Amino acid sequence: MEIKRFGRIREVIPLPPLTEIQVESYRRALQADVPPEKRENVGIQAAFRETFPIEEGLVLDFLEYRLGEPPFPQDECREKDLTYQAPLYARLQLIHKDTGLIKEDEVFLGHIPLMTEDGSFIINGADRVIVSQIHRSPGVYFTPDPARPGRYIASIIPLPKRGPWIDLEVEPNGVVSMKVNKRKFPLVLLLRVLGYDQETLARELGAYGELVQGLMDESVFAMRPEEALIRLFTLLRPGDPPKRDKAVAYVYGLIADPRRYDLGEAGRYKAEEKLGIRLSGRTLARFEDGEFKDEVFLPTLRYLFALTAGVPGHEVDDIDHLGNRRIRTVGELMTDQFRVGLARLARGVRERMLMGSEDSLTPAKLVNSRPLEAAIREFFSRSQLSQFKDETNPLSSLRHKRRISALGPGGLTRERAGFDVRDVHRTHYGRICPVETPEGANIGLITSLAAYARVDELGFIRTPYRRVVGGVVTDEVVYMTATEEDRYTIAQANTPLEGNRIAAERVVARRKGEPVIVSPEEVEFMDVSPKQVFSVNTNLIPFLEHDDANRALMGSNMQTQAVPLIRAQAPVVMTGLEERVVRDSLAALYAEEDGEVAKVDGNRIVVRYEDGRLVEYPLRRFYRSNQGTALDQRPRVVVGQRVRKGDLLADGPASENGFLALGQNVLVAIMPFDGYNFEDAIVISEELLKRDFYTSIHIERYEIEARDTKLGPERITRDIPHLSEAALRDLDEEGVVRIGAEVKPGDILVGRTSFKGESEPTPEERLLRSIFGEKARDVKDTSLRVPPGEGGIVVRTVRLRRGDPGVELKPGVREVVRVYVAQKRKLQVGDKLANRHGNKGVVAKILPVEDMPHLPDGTPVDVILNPLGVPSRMNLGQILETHLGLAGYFLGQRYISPIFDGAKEPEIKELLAQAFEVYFGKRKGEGFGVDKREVEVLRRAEKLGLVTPGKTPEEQLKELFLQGKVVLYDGRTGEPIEGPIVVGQMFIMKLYHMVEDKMHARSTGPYSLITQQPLGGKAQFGGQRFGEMEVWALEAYGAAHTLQEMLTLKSDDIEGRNAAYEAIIKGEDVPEPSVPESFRVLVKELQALALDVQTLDEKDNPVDIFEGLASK
Amino acid sequence: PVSLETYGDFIPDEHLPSPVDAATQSLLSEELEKALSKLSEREAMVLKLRKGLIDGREHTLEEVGAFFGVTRERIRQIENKALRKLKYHESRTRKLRDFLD
Amino acid sequence: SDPVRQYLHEIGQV
Amino acid sequence: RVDYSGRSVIVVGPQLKLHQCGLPKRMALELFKPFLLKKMEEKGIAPNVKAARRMLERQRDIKDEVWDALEEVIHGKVVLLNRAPTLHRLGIQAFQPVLVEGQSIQLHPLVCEAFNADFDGDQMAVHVPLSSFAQAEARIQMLSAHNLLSPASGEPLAKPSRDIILGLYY
Amino acid sequence: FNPLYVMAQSGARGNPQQIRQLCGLRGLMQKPSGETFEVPVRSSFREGLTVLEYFISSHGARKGGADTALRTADSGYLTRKLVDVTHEIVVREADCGTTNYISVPLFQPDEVTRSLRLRKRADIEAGLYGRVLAREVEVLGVRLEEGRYLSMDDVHLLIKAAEAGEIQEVPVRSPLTCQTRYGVCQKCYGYDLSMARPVSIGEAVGIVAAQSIGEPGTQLT
Amino acid sequence: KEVRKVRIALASPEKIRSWSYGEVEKPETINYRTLKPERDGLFDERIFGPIKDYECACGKYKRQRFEGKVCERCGVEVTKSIVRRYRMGHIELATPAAHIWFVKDVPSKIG
Amino acid sequence: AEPGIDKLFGMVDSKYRLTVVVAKRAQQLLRHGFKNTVLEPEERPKMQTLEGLFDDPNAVTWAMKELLTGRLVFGENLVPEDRLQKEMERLYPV
Amino acid sequence: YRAQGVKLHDKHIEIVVRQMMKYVEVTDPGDSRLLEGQVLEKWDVEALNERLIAEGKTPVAWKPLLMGVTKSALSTKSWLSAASFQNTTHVLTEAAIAGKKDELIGLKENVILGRLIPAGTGSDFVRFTQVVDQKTLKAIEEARKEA
DNA sequence: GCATCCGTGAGTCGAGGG
DNA sequence: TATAATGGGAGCTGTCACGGATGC
RNA sequence: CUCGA
Ligand SMILES: [Mg+2]
Ligand SMILES: [Zn+2]
Ligand SMILES: [Zn+2]
Repeated sequence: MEIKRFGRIREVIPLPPLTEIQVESYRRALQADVPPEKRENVGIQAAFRETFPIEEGLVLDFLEYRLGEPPFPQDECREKDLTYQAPLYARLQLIHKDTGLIKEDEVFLGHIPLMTEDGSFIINGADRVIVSQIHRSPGVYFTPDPARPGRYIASIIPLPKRGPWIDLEVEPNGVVSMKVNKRKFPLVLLLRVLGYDQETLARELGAYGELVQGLMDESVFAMRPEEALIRLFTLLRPGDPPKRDKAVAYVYGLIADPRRYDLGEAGRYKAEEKLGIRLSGRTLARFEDGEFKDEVFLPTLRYLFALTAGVPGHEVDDIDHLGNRRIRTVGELMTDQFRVGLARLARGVRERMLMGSEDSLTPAKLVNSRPLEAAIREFFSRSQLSQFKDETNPLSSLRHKRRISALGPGGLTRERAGFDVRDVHRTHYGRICPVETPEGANIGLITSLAAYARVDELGFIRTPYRRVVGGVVTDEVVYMTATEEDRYTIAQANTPLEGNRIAAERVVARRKGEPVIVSPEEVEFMDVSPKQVFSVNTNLIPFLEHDDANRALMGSNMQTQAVPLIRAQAPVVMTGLEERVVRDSLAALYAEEDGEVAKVDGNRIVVRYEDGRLVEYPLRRFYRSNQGTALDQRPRVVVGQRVRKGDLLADGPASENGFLALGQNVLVAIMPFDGYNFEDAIVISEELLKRDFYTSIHIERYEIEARDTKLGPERITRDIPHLSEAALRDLDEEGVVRIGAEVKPGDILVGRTSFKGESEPTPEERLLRSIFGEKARDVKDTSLRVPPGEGGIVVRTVRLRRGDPGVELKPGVREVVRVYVAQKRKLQVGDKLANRHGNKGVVAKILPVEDMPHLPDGTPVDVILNPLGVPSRMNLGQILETHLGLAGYFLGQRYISPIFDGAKEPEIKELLAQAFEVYFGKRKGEGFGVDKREVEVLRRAEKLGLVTPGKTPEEQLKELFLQGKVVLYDGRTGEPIEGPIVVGQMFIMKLYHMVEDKMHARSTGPYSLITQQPLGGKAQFGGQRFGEMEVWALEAYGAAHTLQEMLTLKSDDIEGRNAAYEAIIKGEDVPEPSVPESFRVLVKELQALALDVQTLDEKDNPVDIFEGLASK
Repeated sequence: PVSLETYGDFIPDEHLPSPVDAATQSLLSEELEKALSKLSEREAMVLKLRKGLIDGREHTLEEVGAFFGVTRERIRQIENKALRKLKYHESRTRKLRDFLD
Repeated sequence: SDPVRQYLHEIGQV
Repeated sequence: RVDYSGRSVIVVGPQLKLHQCGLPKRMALELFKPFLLKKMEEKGIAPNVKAARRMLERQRDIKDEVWDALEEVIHGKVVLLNRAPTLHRLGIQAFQPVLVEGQSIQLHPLVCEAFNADFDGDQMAVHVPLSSFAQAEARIQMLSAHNLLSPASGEPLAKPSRDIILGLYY
Repeated sequence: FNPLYVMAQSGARGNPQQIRQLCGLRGLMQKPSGETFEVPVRSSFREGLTVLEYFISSHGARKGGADTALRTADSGYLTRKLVDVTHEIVVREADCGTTNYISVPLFQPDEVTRSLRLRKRADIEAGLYGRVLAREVEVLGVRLEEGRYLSMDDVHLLIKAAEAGEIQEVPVRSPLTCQTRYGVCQKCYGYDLSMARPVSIGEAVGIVAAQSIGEPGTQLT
Repeated sequence: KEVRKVRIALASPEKIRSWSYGEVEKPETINYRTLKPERDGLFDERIFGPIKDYECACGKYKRQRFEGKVCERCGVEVTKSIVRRYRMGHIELATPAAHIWFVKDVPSKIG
Repeated sequence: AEPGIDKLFGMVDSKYRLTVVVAKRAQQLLRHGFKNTVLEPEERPKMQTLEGLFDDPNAVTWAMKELLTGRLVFGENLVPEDRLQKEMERLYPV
Repeated sequence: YRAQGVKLHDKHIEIVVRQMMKYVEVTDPGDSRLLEGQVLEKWDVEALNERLIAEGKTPVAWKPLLMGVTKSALSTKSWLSAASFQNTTHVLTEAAIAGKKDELIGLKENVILGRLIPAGTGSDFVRFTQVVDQKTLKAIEEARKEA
């Protein structure tokens, strides 16, 4: 169908690769395509450079490294639950200083995980994502003292775990102090150690009135740098002997040592820019020619004394400013844990050099790869910023890789984060999306990168702008930092332009984020697009300008919760970004070059290019993702089809013809229906389930292990004690469920038999054994069955046996069986539906087609939405989506309406007019006039002022259609609704939250080991937790026996719950509850604290609640 | 070994009997007495002593024989006829079949 | 405060 | 954490009386399971308790006669509906359950205010009072229809709101 | 009969401020520092907001959500405090037999401090309705006996007599003056506000009081 | 009887020894190969009671007919295994040690 | 709402005393197999089954209806607890 | 609350405020064993004062003492209620030293032990109530009459 | 009398996931 | 069972308010 | 920790 696009804004540049923040960072760190001699000092290369050489053989030195090919491909790794990684080899040489002997060898350091093409990782078979982190950029900062107005604090901040923060404060007594590891000492003392003299400090710092007299201490200048160094050492190290060489080593490490103290590369530039100096190294000082040489200390103290005195040119700093905040990408976060793991290997090296023979040693003997593997293995497994990938739809994956977290290791702890870190800073513009962010406690901590935004080599985020010279807007695009941007005046993207020249004599612009109205002469730069202000998901919301930010947040966040539907359709009204997202997410298959398609198959597509070469593209089909949604590729092309470069081949999951499809386009009628849509609830037509709208495929993986025990080995077998053929019907010879069989709750997936525990038959068992004359079997039924409320058709079986080629399991494990059970989920009652505007609700009712409100021509509506949802939420976008969707219904055309530049009301009115001629005009040609019911509604409309009195019925119906309203007939009556109802097409998605997964119930079941209270969780078949606030509820009602029930019979009372279940099944009332077991645990846990807890009667005589069991 | 606090909330208690099993053993002990009441006070007692439903342990044919006073040959066929009369009462009523698992 | 340092000091007495 | 409890997504029934709530069959079968076994023995649906339990273990082994038995079980009895957080005592209320097809719990519109529960995907937990005492406490004191007013104010807590008010005003 | 207007008036959905944004100007907005932007959005959601106008607004929206987030944590803490302090309080008896009471004022000093004016209706009902008179009250030729539970109409009557200058304050049995040990009595507490009748002995008012105070804790801005 | 009161107080070493069913001498848990309680260890059945209901360690007395009877060979009492959640052990220190609660809780109760 | 619940709250000096009375009576009926009921055959609460009307299995339902008739006596220390138990077991065997 | 449009009865607040005034400080021992500066409940000091006055002794001079809910909760007589709240270590130590006995007066105490809360259907007021039909009531009345 | 270091708190329920 | 060697390494910190011991 | 309310 034809697609009409609106807006006058022409994007000069397209969107940058969206996954580049992941891919480019990890490529920058690895440098695997770079020859070892051409590698820079950045990345894992740096880690070798910092760690080596290792002295005190004697010297073990680093040469170069390399990365071998992965032992298993990506798909095979997910299968065997291995990690996709490359082997790391490093060439080292052992050098004895005295002997001169040189032994060189290439050592194996273990494997380093590799990032996939799309920007994610595979760890132990599970796809994971490394979330970028945001923190305070290293450098020198100055902030106003909260306690002392007019006085300021100098803060020198290095990288995380790169060494301590340092504070320079002017004390109430006038002296200038320094804070290191929470220690207050006069800065003058350290200055002497740097070699400074009163002669130098007076000329330099004397220009600032009476700040220099707090720096003057005669006792400090009365001693040489060697004496003051030992003086400082005693202050910072109580109890440690003040040895001269141990004093130098501490200060050197604390200050001059690059191997320990390191400012960021950005931290260096930030210090240079702020202090107006140049840093030789990345440290605060240097050890040169036997002494210490100052770098950052003097210019910092100079800047503080100038700011305090009021000397112009010195201002405080905004720590929330995006120029002072940077981003730690996947490459930097991995490097640090690689840097730590390397230093741990170094500690093993120096320890190895002290032991063993001093003559014969090889780099292979010294190097233990274990501490390096562990540090990496932990970072891709147990790290906070390493998260389980969200695969639910292709947009979920793209957004997850574009996330920014202020939390995590080295970042802000929760109790630390206030309003300031959470707030949207004026510098977030074009960089961090103001819309997308979690609801609740996570707000402002987790954000999303802007569409056009870019993270530079220094870690800061840059946004594009257009060069404007003399009122002429060029195509030159300049990515600026938050600091660079503040220097100019930047006009808005919608600024009127005739050709390349500014049309308006008054334009809207920003100066340091502050909006201002200026002339074309005063305009230095111009926004590229309105798209640069918002994230990817927020840019998928049409008519965003008509939606309140709070609901747009939800509409944005809920698109990633969208479940791919078998029938899924692209939105009738789009933002135009639907194509790029599909491409960058690598969901769809595309044509590499020009050529002709040789073959088209469900599993396969073969293409012959202009080169003449035959390229076979295998198609991913019904693969289970992380969240359990089905990921499959459907070929969009036919045999012999001529295709160009970049042309669609196969449609990925949640995609239609190369466009992003998160849901269905349905015809909605906005009106209350019988309290069924009451409070955000939704009423849907049964016609949706008939044509299979909102139906998705879901897969659930089941696993079981046979292991060797001391009672004998467990085994997968078709022989299960005490089971009929009916139970074993779909099981194969080996005891595994066949492919294509329908499984229901209680059915057996994989049969397994384990030897019974050592068993003393009770008298009831021995007598029952002799009655039926049957010997008790050795094994018992351990078989893996289907968990209650689950089921489907088994599409796959995977079996790994010990003693078989390519198969080695964990110790003790014989064989591991994996059963993949898929399902086809129809939309039902309790499933959650939502639109792109933030409107969301569960379906409360499904009406048969004849009960649905319908059009005059007989066409019933799909979804009935409650109009009460609109006014309080203030999102009008769905209303405009519906109006324009109405026209698209009868015009058979979709629309591209970009954010903030799109179809205005009159433009939609023009389309609705054309829609009316097709809708109504068809009727008058079919030989039908106006219905009686239509006139009754028109009479009502005249009273409503929706139509102008006196016009013909047709002219008034058109006036209603232009308002997007139509005459609606109740299906139950046939009588019309007393007024015209807004009806049109809307794009609605099915969210991942479904009633099938969320329903749970328990009578009795498993209990925790100690507490003896029901387990938590659905998978464990546990009970619902009744908390403190719920106990208060029963208390406030005053129901004691309902409360005493929850505290005893239903949870922890072992005598009570056993007696209760037996009472009910016998048809007897439940017995009086006894003492809860968790209280006895409390008593005993208190006894371990040497506290005597005595339960006493009214006579103060102890009462044993353990019934003589614990008393000798 | 690994720490419980790493995770202990995901671990079931396999030792103590669930109310289902507790009631199952209780309904078994009652149904057995319903079957043994259809026998004589002796042949029901011999079966209880032979399988140890009284003092908890299973006596030999000499001890049950000496308790009742009869020869070991006699007390063994009293056990048999009590077991045979239980087999006939079981095939008719079919009450104890469900407990055989 | 630090048990190790306190021990190393008592060792430095002899 | 307690036994005889379950949870699911809530959906508004219009048709429920103020004292009623839709309770899914599959949940009620599990929640009332010890009672259901007893009723099954009182009828010819099963020889004994253990035979009846094994009958319900497999879904395909569940026939039509057991539901009609379950209806007799829950007659006159009430469950407890609760939504977190519970700010005040009305965060838990007593309802006479009505078996429904589907996996969703049905909630009466007028008590939504007291629960502060909307239809946007809120879930609620079910609790079943066992003893004749706990059923007497629930029915008399904790019944939704038995508390019409707020203990904090004394103004009506359950009152027309949203669509009901819009319809009356029209 | 305009749909937005109807829902606003009826009390079904929306308030004047929310309706204004759909029709009139969006209004003034806040800088992240709490300062207010000199330039308000002149747009309405009907008309649509520019990309700059949208961005200016997100400062407040973010501040608002983050405020609510950090607020609910502090409200929940307060609620738990109130419960733990008031939990042992339950009505243990019909009457403690105290001669002590509190005087509920119907008049509050004006901010001009010119004179005394009548308190708002809602405020008087809050400290009057459902409480027991500790002394005989004769107003407007009506006798309200000592020991009487004041109904809603009994309160509106007392308001009328106040407007007539007959009664400036109402003696009332209060938990402040209640002498009952380990809790309160029936007379001092007054009505059970749920049943609009005298409180049933054995009712725990402590938890009820704590919950009542805590509940709209997330509502306080 | 019915409990009307709960009292908490200080436990004397003699009181502590009275609760104790034995001293745990060895810092051992279970035998590595047999996965059974080590003698005089933390899990020892001689002290804290039997693992299996009414059954000793060696298996000499397997039935309820022996109750309160302490086996001669393995020294394990024959009784319900539920007592393993109940019976206290004790450790006798060579030198007295202060209870940290009465030290670091300010102001110190010992101080 | 429970039928005549307004009247029941008038019979008692506390809303909770009503519950204790209703609950205890519901236990007396269950234990004695509803032989002690003060309800006439036409006053019997009925449950509609697949077949037809049958007695209401709910003991609490009956208790509330019995209480409405005023044929039950409630209060404290009317009869010794143990003596009250066996006088019912004599009249209505369990 | 009024500012936010929340209708709330004054008496609810009065319950809490009452618990804030629950304690007093001694300005002089008089004839008692009490100490100057010692803090105790207003109930127990007046109960001692009426005993000393009845004994003709000198009553204890005390001061009204206001404390916030958090402190009032930890200052409660029941140690089970206090330790279940916060500062468990500080609470348990002083409770163990004094050999304190909990009478289980409040709700929280009984909730822990799993006993019947002294409120509503579990209140001693209504919990001893008996139910008897006239047929049974007259059956016992004749047994009493014959004896 | 009054600054300062230490210890103690900082919402509920339910999924998933390592 | 015997060259002789004799003082550790770890360390990123963006909140608030309370009582209370600690010091000038 | 990430989500749902
Ligand atoms: Mg909700
Ligand atoms: Zn009183
Ligand atoms: Zn033994």
